Amino acid sequence: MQIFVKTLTGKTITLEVEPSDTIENVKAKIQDKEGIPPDQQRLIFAGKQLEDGRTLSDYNIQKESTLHLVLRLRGG
Amino acid sequence: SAKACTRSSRAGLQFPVGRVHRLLRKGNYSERVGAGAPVYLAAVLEYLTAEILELAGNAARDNKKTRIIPRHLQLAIRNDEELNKLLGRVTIAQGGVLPNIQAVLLPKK
Amino acid sequence: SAKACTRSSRAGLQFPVGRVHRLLRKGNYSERVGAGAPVYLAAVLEYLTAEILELAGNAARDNKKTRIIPRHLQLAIRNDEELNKLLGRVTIAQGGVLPNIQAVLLPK
Amino acid sequence: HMALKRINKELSDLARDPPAQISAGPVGDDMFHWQATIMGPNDSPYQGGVFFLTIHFPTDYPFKPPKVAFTTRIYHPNINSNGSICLDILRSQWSPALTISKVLLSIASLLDDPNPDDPKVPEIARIYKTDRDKYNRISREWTQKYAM
Amino acid sequence: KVLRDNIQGITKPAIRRLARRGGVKRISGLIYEETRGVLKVFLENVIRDAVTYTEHAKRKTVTAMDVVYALKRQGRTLYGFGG
Amino acid sequence: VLRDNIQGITKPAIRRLARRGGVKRISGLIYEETRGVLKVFLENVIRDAVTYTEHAKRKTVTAMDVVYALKRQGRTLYGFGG
Amino acid sequence: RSRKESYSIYVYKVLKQVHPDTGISSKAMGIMNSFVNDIFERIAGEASRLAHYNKRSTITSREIQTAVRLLLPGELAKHAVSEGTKAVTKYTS
Amino acid sequence: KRSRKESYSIYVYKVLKQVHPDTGISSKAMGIMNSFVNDIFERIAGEASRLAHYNKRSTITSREIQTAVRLLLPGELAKHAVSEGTKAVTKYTS
Amino acid sequence: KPHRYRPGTVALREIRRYQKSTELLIRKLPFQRLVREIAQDFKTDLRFQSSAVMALQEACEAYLVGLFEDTNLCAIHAKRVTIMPKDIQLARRIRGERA
Amino acid sequence: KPHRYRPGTVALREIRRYQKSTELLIRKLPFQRLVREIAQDFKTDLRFQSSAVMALQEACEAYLVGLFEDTNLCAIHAKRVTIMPKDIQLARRIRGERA
Amino acid sequence: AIPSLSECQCGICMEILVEPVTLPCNHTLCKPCFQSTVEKASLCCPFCRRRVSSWTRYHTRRNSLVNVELWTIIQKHYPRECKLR
DNA sequence: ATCGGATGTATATATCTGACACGTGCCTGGAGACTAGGGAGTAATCCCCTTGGCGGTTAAAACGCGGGGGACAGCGCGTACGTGCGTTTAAGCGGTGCTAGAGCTGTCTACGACCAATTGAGCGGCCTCGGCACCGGGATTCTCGAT
DNA sequence: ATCGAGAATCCCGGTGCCGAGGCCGCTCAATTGGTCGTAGACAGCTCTAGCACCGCTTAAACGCACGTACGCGCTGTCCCCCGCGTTTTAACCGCCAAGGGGATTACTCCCTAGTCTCCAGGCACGTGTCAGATATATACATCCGAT
Ligand SMILES: [Zn+2]
Ligand SMILES: [Zn+2]
Repeated sequence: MQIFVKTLTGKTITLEVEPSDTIENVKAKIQDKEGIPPDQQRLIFAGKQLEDGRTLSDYNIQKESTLHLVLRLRGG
Repeated sequence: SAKACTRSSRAGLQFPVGRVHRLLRKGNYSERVGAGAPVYLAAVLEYLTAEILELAGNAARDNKKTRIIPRHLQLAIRNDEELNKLLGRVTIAQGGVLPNIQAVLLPKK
Repeated sequence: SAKACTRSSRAGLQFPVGRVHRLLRKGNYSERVGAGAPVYLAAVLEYLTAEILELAGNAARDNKKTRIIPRHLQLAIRNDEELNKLLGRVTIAQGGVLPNIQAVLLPK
Repeated sequence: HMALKRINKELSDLARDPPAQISAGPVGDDMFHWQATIMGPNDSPYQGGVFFLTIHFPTDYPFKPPKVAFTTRIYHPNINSNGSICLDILRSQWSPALTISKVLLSIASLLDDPNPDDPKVPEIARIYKTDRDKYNRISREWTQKYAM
Repeated sequence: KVLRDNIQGITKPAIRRLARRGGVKRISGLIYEETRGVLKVFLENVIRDAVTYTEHAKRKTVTAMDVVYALKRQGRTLYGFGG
Repeated sequence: VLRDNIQGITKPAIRRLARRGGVKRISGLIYEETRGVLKVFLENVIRDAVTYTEHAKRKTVTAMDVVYALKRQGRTLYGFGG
Repeated sequence: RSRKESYSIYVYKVLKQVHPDTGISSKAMGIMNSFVNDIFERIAGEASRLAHYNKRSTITSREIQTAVRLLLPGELAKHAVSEGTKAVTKYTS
Repeated sequence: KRSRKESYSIYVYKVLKQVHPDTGISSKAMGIMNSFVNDIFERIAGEASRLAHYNKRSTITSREIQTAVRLLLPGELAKHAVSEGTKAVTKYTS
Repeated sequence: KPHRYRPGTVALREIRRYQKSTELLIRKLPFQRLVREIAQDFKTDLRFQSSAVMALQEACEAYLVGLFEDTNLCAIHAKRVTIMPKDIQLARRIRGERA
Repeated sequence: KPHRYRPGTVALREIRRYQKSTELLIRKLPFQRLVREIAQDFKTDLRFQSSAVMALQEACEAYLVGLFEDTNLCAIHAKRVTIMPKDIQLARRIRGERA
Repeated sequence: AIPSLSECQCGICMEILVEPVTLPCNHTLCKPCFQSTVEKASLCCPFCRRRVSSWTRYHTRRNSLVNVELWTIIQKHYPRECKLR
């Protein structure tokens, strides 16, 4: 199901994600499509950082929504 | 003075001196009140009252009465010249007005 | 409101709350002065000052000038029906008078 | 009431056009509670640090500005470690026309350059004014040790 | 329990008597309406301040002291009612 | 010693003041009455100003004294302190 | 009940001192009380202001004297000032 | 040097720099405005003092100043001043 | 045939009589009703001490008498004997009551 | 042959010009000498500050201008266009200055 | 020549304009919106940040706040929207 | 210039009543003695500014003359207002009943005054550059004698 | 109804100057923190007088008719401010020079507020009686029509 995700660089991309997918499933799909490592990645929506321990079904996210991605530079 | 009699009697002042001092102290006028101010103020008040009462008594006597009434007070205040200027804004209750008719309105010969 | 900021900025004024409080306390008005009185007084004073200044600046702009002069103050005060009533018995030096001519004196 | 419709429009127009470098959304199920995440500007010593802001909305909007507070300690002449804010647009220059997007972008702009005209905390502003390098180093290590 | 058109209670003979006390010999026919308007304006001015004075003190009945204080504020001191 | 100075208020000056007031025709007897009322007003203000100066044990009529005398008389003035 | 103060006895004493036979009614008595209070407030307020102007903090006799000079018209001012001076001279010794 | 004499010059200037960002004010107008502010302040404070005294009190709270403002100013000005002051005090108190 | 005075003299007699008395010329209950109406127009559910009503009536009577004095002065200045509303307006404007 | 204005058409020009400016009208040294002469009666050998004299001049000018406005109104009320001493006296009496 | 309902909504309330008032800066606002701003806001135009206290005082006494043209246009174009409120 | 009605006003006498002048109990505010400290009087010094004077130049005041516009006096008109009388209306007075609200008293709790350390807001002094005063030439617009 | 000449007023451009706005050093007043005595907010009780109603006078208001005298418009006369040109006077500006007294500082002393104790001066309440208001009946001043 199409979903928008936008990084800190201002680029927004579309990914197919069913509501039953976990956050780690979305991270694995992100690895499949670009491969940016998930450890530096954090997902933000509704002022809350997404947790891999909760499926997107209970997160109550509708269609065509936009998520935020923040990169955590390991080092510096 | 001899510092023997009451302050009102000490200065020969009929108006009270202690009450004036208390009013000056607790009237929010100044941080301090001098020891000579209340005597002066009470003297001024008594003199003014004496003048007004003398004029009112004369006016009542000329009217064949022995009881001062507000009409006599208004006559005494208005007929004088200094007291008219001092009290030119006040309104005496039941005081009436002075009797005057403009010279023009009087009948022709 | 939060503390740790100056009193004049706590309620967002420009007039000094502290100076007004000191003037009320040491001015022989009452034995005790409340803590909310100076703020309210400063608010009223600032509002009146801004109300005068707005009309003064409008008159100055009308006169093709950029520096407010007492004539502008007199024009602003006299042209307002409510400020004129408030400042009824005051004389503003170097102010002049409003321009008026009785309709009877005008030529045929 | 009307505030409900205003908040609905605000969430809708934040959702359709998410701001760049700032992400805001309601943590609580109620609409009044809100959270914002801000990432430091590129030309700043705040690289590698993300800051979280808690927002509480008044019963009446937009006539009354919403309260905001820093969750994490920030070293900046404008921002104390306690979390208070010294900003004119939030309270003094607040008007109904302002939106949450405008105030958050104003805060983001403030993060780029310190303002010593009205220093809430005097010693940190004085240290920053004395030399830029020491302030840059302390800010970098502070945002590295706390934010991450 | 509201009231209407009570200003007409100031009857023409009353204004005539007031003028005669003032010292007036001949009265035009249009004086009465102007006098009623003037009296109404003065009453409004005094009553507004009197009601404000009695409202500040958290009371419900306007008293003589309030009226005399309003009159003194407007510049017309009144004697014979206390204060 | 000074004397005969009310004549310093010339006819043109009174005409100019009246023109500012907004009058068209001025009779020939207005000037004397104007000089009289002006003299009365000056006496009234100067008395209070001089008394205020005397109380403060000073010897110069400061602008402040004139300002407070005018305020006492009911014609308060702006632009000289206050 | 409560006790309210007034200048009744003093004014009556002055009246008997100036006119041993005439009497005064109630309305004139209240009028005299109001007049005394009004004059007292005027003089005291003017004296307080005048004392404040010179950066003083006390109301001596001369402040009241100058306030009397300011307020009352000429002849009354002179007579009242003379009477007050005599009263204070008698009191102080 | 001389003694430190106070005035409302900087405050009036700051207020002026809000309504009209690009309009200066002369010195004579500044003195006139200073005198006006002093006059209005003294009027309001004196009326509040008398009003508090009439009720056998000892404190000039905000209510006395509010009633003094209501009495002194004409209708619309009184309403606007009361509104401004109430807003300022309720902002200050919290 | 019946004896009637020439118009004008009994007005002078009334002037002489009414300038000596000191009663209240306006009636009591109509004035009380008017003041109650104005007060209730200001603030509802108000009560009046009788002294307050008497003081208000005295003040109004004194003010009106003074205004009529000045109005007659203006009318005589205009070379007339009949006071007209323009005279009241001029007197009020000079006094500064309405400007 | 010489061009002469109709009588009364340049007085309006003077009114228009003087109501537009703010400068002082009376001369300065005559006013200062008059003030000194009036003041030396109350107390001898007094001294004056220039600010005090300027303030006195401003107050007197404003008072006279107001009095002349009132006089003009009183004169026009009597169907005239010329001010006369009786107009000034009537205006002063109504204002209550001389009582 | 005729504005639609899309441009007819309040810029601060996002609802159909009810009893519009026109500011000196040619800005239109709904009457309850204006009352709330004058009671609680900083007494300035939300869009232009210019004081309207003088204009407000001048127009309050004569009850000149209302704008007849825009009010008539709105009440005739969308009577249902006005009536339902 | 009065003279006689006819009216209203001023004067003398009985009377009776409610407000005024006085007496009494008492309690709260005024009087007396003592102490501490800050406000004010007094002396000395500095320098700001107030008075006084001299010389030039020129805007302003003083004077005189022609005359046209306005102030003032007299006349005539009719319309509004004064004066008296009969009639309708509500103020004024008395008596009663009720309760909302003014006024007084007891608790105590939170607001405000006092005091010490201190640091930044705001005041005194300097300096500079731009808005405004001013001069010179020109375009525009009321004004009046003549049609 | 208008045309045109002479004069006052407004616009525009260039030049110069002084004072308004911004900056810096600094000294003192506002800030902050803590403590302590009391002002008034509140709950409760009393009891005063303000509100409402009802019935009976008769005093005041109301409508009407008749007459008359005063406002207002009009016309005529004369005289006095006004506009303008010429001459005389001192206002005004700049300059110099002295010293008078206003403003500030340091020191000392004595006047007053604060505290406690004690007592009598005046305040609320009650009571007797006479000053003045009211009713009744004469004496006289004044107005008006007419000789
Ligand atoms: Zn709205
Ligand atoms: Zn706008």
